[PDB]
Amino acid sequence: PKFIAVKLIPKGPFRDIPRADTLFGAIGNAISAIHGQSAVEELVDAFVGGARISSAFPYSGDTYYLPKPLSVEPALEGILRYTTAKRLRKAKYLDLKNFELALRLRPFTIPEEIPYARVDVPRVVLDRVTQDSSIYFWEEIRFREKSGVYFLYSGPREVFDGYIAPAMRFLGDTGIGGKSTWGAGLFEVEFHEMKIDAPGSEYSVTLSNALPTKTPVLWRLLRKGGWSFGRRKPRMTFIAEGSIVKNDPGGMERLELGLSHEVYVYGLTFPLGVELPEG
Amino acid sequence: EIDELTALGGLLHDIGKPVQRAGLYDHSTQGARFLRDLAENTGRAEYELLSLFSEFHHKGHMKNDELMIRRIKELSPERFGLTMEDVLNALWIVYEADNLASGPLYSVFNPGKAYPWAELDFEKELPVPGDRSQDYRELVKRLWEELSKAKLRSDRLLPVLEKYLTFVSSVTSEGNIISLYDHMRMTSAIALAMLRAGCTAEDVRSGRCRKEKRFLLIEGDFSGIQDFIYRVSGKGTLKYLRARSAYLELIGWDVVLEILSRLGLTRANVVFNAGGHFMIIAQNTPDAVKELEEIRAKAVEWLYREFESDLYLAIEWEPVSGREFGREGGKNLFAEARKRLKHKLTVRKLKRFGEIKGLFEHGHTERLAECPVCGRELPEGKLEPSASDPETKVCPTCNRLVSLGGNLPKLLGFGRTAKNDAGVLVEGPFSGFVPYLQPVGEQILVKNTLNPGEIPESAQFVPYFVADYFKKDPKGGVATFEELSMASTGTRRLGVMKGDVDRLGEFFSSMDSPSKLATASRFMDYFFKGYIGAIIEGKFGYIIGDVPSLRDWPEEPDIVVVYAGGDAFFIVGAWDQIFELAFRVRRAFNAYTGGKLTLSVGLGYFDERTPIYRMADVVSERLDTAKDEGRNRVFVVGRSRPLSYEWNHYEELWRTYAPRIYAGNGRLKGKLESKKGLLWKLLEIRELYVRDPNDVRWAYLTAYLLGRLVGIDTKAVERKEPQPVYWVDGVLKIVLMAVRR
Amino acid sequence: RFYGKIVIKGKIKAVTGLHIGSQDNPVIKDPHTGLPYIPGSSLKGRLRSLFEILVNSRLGEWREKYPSLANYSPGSCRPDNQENCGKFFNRKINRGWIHVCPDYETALACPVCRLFGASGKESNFPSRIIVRDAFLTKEWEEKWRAGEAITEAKIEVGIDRVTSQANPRTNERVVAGAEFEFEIIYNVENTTHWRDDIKNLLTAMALLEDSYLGGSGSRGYGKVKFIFDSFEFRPLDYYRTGKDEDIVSIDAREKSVSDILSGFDSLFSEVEGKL
RNA sequence: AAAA
Ligand SMILES: [Zn+2]
Ligand SMILES: [Zn+2]
Repeated sequence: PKFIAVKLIPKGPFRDIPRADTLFGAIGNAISAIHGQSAVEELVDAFVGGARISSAFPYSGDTYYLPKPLSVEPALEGILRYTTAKRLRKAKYLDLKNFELALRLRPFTIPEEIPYARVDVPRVVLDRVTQDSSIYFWEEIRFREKSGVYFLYSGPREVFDGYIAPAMRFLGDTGIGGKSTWGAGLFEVEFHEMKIDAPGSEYSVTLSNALPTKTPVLWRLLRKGGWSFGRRKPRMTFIAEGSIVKNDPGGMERLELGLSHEVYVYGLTFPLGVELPEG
Repeated sequence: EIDELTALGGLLHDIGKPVQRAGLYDHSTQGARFLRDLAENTGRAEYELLSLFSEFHHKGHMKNDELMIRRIKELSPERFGLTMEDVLNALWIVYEADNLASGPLYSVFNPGKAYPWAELDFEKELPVPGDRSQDYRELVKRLWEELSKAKLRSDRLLPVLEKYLTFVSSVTSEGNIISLYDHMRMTSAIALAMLRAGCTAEDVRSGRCRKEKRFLLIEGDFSGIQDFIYRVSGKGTLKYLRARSAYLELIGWDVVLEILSRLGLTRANVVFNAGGHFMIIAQNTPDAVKELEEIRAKAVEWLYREFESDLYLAIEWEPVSGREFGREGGKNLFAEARKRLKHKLTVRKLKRFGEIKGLFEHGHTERLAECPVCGRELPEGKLEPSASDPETKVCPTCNRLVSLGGNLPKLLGFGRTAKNDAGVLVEGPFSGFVPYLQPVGEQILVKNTLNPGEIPESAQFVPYFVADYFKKDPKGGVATFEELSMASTGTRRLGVMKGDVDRLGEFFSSMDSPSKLATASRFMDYFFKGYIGAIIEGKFGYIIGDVPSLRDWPEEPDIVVVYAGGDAFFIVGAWDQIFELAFRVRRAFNAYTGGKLTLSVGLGYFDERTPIYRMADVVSERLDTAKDEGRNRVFVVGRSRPLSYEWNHYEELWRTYAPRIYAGNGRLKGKLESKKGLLWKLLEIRELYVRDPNDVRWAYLTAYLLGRLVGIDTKAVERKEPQPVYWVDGVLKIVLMAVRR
Repeated sequence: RFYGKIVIKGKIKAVTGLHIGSQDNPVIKDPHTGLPYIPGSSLKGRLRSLFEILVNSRLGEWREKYPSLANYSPGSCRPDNQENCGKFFNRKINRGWIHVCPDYETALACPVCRLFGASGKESNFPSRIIVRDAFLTKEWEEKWRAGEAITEAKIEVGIDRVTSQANPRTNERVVAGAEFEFEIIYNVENTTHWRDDIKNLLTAMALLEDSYLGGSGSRGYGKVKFIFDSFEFRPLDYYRTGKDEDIVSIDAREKSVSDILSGFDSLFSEVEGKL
């Protein structure tokens, strides 16, 4: 487990911490604008055969968070306080050092700070003759000073070097989702390496939205849809991140949607090894 | 029938205890004279056979197996069709039921304090724990009248016995905190579970039902309620939310009643149904586990098909034996068999819809859409136009709840019927519900009362309680957020209080029998179901007394209870009558408990026309904020810091800082009028403290501004706790919001 | 298609106090630090409103350059409450009336919605500028760390016309003289439209020099002032290879009136040689 | 999610 880590140093507020389903859609729309139609299909074939990306997770100044495995909920008592056991079950994102602890079913600590805030700003709509207003509210993810968001990449390097690294320079100047004409999804991209110490077992947590091909072990269900060139995507049951499959490669699904081209929904897994309890 | 004679015999065998404390007539023969005397007049010989269960329990007369025989020949088993085998078996079964269910009413919270005797009507005399042989005589007289009048059907006696025997202790001993109602309720529950398991008197005498996995705990729990009831956009009235909180209650009671009516059980088996989380006791036969699995697989599919992965019911069961209802050694066996089921609940909540098996497939129908009130997914139509604004399409089960929110005050109950009938408003997973206006079905749920009036003697009575105080509008219905925000002191806002009992699972994991758990769960239930509306009526001021109040408490306050349940509530209303109500409910929960349990409250003051998902996620976040700090707190108002308060801390502040600046009913003191700017600019001097707590400039500026709080103390700087200028935001800011802003 | 992205950078100078508000009236501020900022929507919609009024004046004189302004009469649709009956401000969002075109192929020829974006039904022409959010220049964070006041508190009053009774309120205004740092990213989607789009965007900016930006503007709370640093073209090949191919025009000391005529024949001669 |  040596992964490339893409860091998205934010220039403004995001609309949401991007799922893998809206990272892959953004990459496909970048590739279709800087390369062409016939190079999105080679991207899709590279992700079918090889590579996988994960969801975006928050970072805050050289500490990188990863989602909590669901493998710790059924045997959180055997790890061990009732206040600690409850706060240790509520929490969503573990630190990289703790996350590698909890993959082996060891006692771990939750971070005492979230790297962003869901704030809703009031906006207004004024008619041009009478300046007569109308409020609506708008939610967004407002980050701290050194904090931001990142995701991980496995697979070969010519796919990263020909597809994902140009896609990230394109999407820095047209954002990842949301009101990107208000300067919302925009960022500066920079790449590092991350290494993850992971136990080699039969079970794997998925760091991206799964959409499985068989029933997993422990899961946390997540309906979402999308919007593809104006057309509404039907709601799909992804598995949320941090969920335990065994040997389940996931699967992308092609949609119809009445367009000039097929629309793939990225339903692949991102496996890290995990140690389970007896169930 | 033996299967109802057993439950009635286990329900009327310790009825000889109030007639013996009264001193009318050996504790059992002097309790069987009651049933024997009642059997002749106003009734039949039905009551005559039920004196066997009082003569022959507690090891007083069931010796040698012959004194039963002359008396049971002296009565007629053939007139009721019972066998000499059957009723002689039912005596032993009721005896072991009482055995392995058992082991002034002292309070379950502080066992050092007792209860005065009362009836249970939620309209007078809040049973605060405190510190006569004729009051029992009046109890027995008024019980004799009711036991004369009522039907002998066991859904007709369980409303009677908890009117009267709730605050009566079962065994008169020191520190006994088990009600007599609940002792007899659980004795009957275990008796019918032994009979439906099929065990008999030779297994009773030979010591076989104990130490054999023969009982079955069923426990079920709703997951995802906060995204079911409060994920609602700006379309959707208050009456719509107040119909969401009574549609989830109807789903829950529907599932419980099919488990009872399909497993052949009575309502004595339900240990509790508080909070969307029920627990019942059942038999362990292999032709019952199959029925439970059918109930689970049908309820879960109706939940998936109706509310797509939004609400979920996690039903599990666990085989126990009779020896695990009590205490063996210093090892708690009921609280270990209950942690073996909580793990199955927890690991079943992580397989969130595994019963469906078509859940992860993609084969979608064409041309979906989305309701604007709740975000659903309805294909190419089936959206029905609303009757509020007929231009906007909504899903049909939002129309079914707008039309139910219209019929909230007019409602005496519900009738639970087969799903495709007339009058059916809303559907449960197994039944349709038709409201019971100003008498249809086989099962009539009747709210907030214990007396069946218009109900057929062929229908099942199920009494349920719901805290449903509301300010009524100029019409006869429910107020909206607009009428609530208008009628408040100060400016126009809306005060939305959540807030629940802290660390209660540790409290319920300490009970070492079901008879004790049933009492503790019923009292914690009845505080929020019943004794929270009696507060908002304006009672119990002898116990409540001094509270932070902006105005004299009105005759008819404007507060709408959205939910009030097992430990929590969610209450809206006039945003500066909600403020007095939070501290008033705290001061009454301190008194209802012995002081042993606490509650947190997150508060929010919203503009009246605000979406309800955000209006709920502000208060639900401020409850976690006021809860992870100290678990005895109150989030009084939003505040800035470098956030909540303790209760007694605020009520010690408000004795001091408030009565020197605030006169009453939204008016400041004399000569501090025309000095309103003195109250805001002090919050400027309060805000040089959050900018730097280390700079000491805020002392002489207060001394200057009061010359035109003032001094520091190392009592704060002994451990770096914040200064007294920091504990004045939530005391000045209320008085500013409720005087002319 | 796509041919590159023109990035316009510079500074805003709040010459008079700047007030936006956050629902005794606060100004909007970053929830973590606490400094103010100018939103991207509050800047973009003010630019769009100014250019809407300018276009509504010129629905007779631009019908040959821009078609589909022939489908509109100058006015508004508030009295006759049918949307897109034929007046210019044709769409009603909630209670107010905006000109937003109803289709793609009618908004490709309307100069407002070609640049600022339309919504329609089944169609949705997205925008073509990104008005990036504007934060204080690091000089004005250093002045914020010197303890200096970055906002003020201005007390105003209303006065009875006969008896001269004071009725005061307070507004929280940004200190006059402040500096924010803006960015506007235009997306070159069609190589014909680029000259007219950047000329219309600079026209919309120059109406904002003589108008205001949020808050009580006619009581003296606007007077924004654009101080450009540089433009960049960022071509299609730049996002492919990541070298330095982007033309950097330099206009470090130029105003938006000195930029529309002085540089448009001259500082864009290099960009028209690459299209 | 501290039995909503
Ligand atoms: Zn709906
Ligand atoms: Zn247009």
